[PDB]
Amino acid sequence: ALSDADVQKQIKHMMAFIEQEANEKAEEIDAKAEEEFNIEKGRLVQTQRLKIMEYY
Amino acid sequence: SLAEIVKKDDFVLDSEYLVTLLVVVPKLNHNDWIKQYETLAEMVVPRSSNVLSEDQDSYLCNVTLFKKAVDDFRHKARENKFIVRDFQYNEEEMRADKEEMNRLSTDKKKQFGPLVRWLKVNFSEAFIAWIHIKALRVFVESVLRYGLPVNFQAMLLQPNKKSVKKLREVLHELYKHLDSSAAQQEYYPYVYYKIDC
Amino acid sequence: QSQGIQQLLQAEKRAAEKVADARKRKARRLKQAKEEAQMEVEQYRREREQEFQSKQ
Repeated sequence: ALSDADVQKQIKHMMAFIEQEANEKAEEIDAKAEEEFNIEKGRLVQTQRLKIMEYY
Repeated sequence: SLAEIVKKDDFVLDSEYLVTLLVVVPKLNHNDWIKQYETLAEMVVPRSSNVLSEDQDSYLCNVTLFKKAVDDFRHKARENKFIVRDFQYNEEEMRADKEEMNRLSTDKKKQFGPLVRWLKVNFSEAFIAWIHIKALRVFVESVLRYGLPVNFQAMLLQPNKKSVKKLREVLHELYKHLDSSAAQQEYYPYVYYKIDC
Repeated sequence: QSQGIQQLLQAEKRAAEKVADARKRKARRLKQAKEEAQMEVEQYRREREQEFQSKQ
């Protein structure tokens, strides 16, 4: 009792919706990757730097 | 139970984003559901619906839809007077249940065979014991009633139909005149016990 | 059933790719973060060593 266009559009929406969620998660992941990058670099560089200073 | 109703082949398993709901639709709204369910929620997959089973009062149908729409579908289904069950297909649970059913059925019959053979034997033995113990009862009562020696005239009587009057008459005359007025439920000329068989 | 299945399979593929790719990037950025931090603190060490030697 529905035409091909009505359901076809809804199927297209469902798929795009899922792709959009995956895209948003990917963006969140890269932002966090940048945060973890900076966190690890800061922690490591300061820890080693401290060891160097105490050494000398 | 859906165990005998639902098949593995009715569901999309390990789906990324879909959930399957089961809806029991009144017969009068069967065709209505087939159409109406489409508009009960947003983000419904086209032509995914089907009929999973039928009954005389209602039909059982499955629907696959976005996880987040589970709440909306059920609500609108309630609004349209459909009963929607949240059933997550579980191959292991359904099989486990069928195995337990068959195992208990098998064990019940297996025990039954020997059960009843044993009981039939033990009950016969119990009946014989009933006979022996009451023959002793009658023995000692006969001794108590008459004294010694122990040679008494003991008979097992199988009455004739409607003969109980005559039987009482004949046994009364037979023994009453030989002993005393001292001895029914209490006083009978002989030892007498009823065998209920 | 086959239309909904193909659609959800496509949405699953794209979503999975999106998050797996961001996860991979996070891991890569963290390793990069460590190498750059290491290079800086090693340069710092060398310079402090030169000062040390000068001082001795």
